[PDB]
Amino acid sequence: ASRILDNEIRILKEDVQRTTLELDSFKEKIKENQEKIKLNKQLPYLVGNIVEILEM
Amino acid sequence: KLLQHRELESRSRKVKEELRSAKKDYTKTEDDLKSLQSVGQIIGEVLRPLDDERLIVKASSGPRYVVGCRSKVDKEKLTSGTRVVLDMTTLTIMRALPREVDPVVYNMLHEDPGNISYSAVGGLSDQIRELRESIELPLMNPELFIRVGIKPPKGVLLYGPPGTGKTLLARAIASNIDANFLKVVSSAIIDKYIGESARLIREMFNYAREHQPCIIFMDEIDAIGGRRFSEGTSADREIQRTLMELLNQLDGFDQLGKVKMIMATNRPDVLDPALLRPGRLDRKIEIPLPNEQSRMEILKIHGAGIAKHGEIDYEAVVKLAEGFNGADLRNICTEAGMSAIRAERDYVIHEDFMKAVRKLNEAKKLESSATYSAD
Amino acid sequence: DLVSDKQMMQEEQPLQVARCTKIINPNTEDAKYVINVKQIAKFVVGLGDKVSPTDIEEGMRVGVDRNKYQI
Amino acid sequence: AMEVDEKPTEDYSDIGGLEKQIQELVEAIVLPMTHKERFQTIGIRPPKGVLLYGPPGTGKTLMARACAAQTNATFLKLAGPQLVQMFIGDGAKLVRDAFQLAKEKAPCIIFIDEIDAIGTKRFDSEVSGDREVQRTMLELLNQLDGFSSDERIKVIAATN
Repeated sequence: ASRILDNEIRILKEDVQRTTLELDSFKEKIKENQEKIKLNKQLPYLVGNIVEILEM
Repeated sequence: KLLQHRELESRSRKVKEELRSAKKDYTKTEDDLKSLQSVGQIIGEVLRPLDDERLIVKASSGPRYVVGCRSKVDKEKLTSGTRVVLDMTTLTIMRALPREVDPVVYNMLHEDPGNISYSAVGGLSDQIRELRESIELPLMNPELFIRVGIKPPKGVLLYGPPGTGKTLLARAIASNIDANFLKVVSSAIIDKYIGESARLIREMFNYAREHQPCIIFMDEIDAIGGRRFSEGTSADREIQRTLMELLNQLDGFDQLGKVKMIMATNRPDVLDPALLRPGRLDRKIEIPLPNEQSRMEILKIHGAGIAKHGEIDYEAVVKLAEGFNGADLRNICTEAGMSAIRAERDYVIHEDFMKAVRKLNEAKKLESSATYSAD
Repeated sequence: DLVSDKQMMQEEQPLQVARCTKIINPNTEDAKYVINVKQIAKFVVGLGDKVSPTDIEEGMRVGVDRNKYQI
Repeated sequence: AMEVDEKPTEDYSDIGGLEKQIQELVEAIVLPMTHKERFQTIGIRPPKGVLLYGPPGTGKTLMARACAAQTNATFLKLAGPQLVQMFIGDGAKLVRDAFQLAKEKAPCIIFIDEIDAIGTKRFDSEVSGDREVQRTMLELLNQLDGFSSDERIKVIAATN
């Protein structure tokens, strides 16, 4: 058992990176939600028809 | 040994996937963060440019100001009357778009999925050939008519007693392009708005000019046509104006070439004197009640999905079917099942049709019996 | 006489016009009421804090907050 | 408002002396409405359109109220003259919305009582003639069957 240590170190580094990625995603979701809901506070809106959808 | 690396990689792969999924989910929402930060642009129709940069266009709202365009929008590409977006907050030209689409136009454009085949149509084989020569023969080789010395047919209206089923003729004729056809009931095109009644017609002729090969058929044409208005109603003024606008757009200082319109009406006597003129109504092809052979052909067409016994003598019924209307044969075929539905007789006997014909002949006793008058 | 400094400042400053309009119908899964004006415009609006959710009659004449555009 | 939600309670026996009419009509609406496979096997388009005429009180409201409580669907109640308006063609829109709301619940029946209001025979005159009423009649005809019709519901009409 010689190469087992390198694999264990790599697995630990991957787990540490995954924890940080999960934390970053949790932190980023709050910013997106604060704006999405802030816009959702605008129930007062307009009701109209649909004309066309071009390719631009 | 390397067997230990495979076990450890199973955690690194999960760690990477758990980060990639979270990043994709966060980016999905963050996209809307910048997407919902813009503002729309008002759309107007240009009148004319006054200076090399000064142009006058009326927006979709009303009173029109004069504004400029972006310094790279190919000013010459801004047609005199073009439809483009303005700097809604600034009211300046930003980008141009094709002509309008009149969502009612789409609504009446791709709302007919009928796939009628000429085999289904019957009783008007000579009428089928005439109508073909009426509309599709022109698009086939109008040079033939030119060499003849006359212009191709302008527009043909279908004359037929009520319940004749002319509408089926148009539904089948829709089997020549299936994308180059136009069918408007000529009664939903009316509105109580200020002037949109003429707007529908304008959009019709515009969308027609847009695609060269296409036909416009307008059933219930007897409604908007009418005879005239004696100052009776406050819509007859607007209704008569709509009728005249269609008359004008027909052959008014402009020919709608590569496209002809076929209309149908049960009452050719309440038709305005103008619509019957050679410029508006080209030729009148009248669809009469089915003949004995026509009635038999119609019965056979409708007699497709009948579980019966090999004794169905349609000849006796056909001789019995006197003065029946075109839809009447389908009604008899349907009532055949209803009689068969009674007693739960799975097969259909020749007696079921013999009783359905008798029931139909007695039901229509309350009719009017006034076919038509082509004057 | 009542509306001189307080009552006028109470009959006027306290209340709002709250123009009246017509309702079409609410949308399920939420309050999701629809605002519609006969001569002004239609719009997605909501009722006020001083109304009940059992009385959300579809097609009902009512006034909305002149600013909040809420019935 | 054309959505029947009060469940008009009427019994078939509570209909006086019209058992023949009940048998003739129910099988023309109820049977296609409760046993589709029966018509699907033999093969026929389900009968569409039921028009009842007769004396002033020969009984049409009774048959309609019985049919309403009979079928397990939603019946559409429309008054003959009810579908009109001073606006140009507003009746056409009111009838199109009626047909759409009826399509809302595929299992449903729409009854146009006093069909004589819109069923008035067309006339030939310049001044007047109820052009709007004829337009509403034509809109009903178009929505009924023909170009882009539907076979999902049955309409029971009552004319005097």
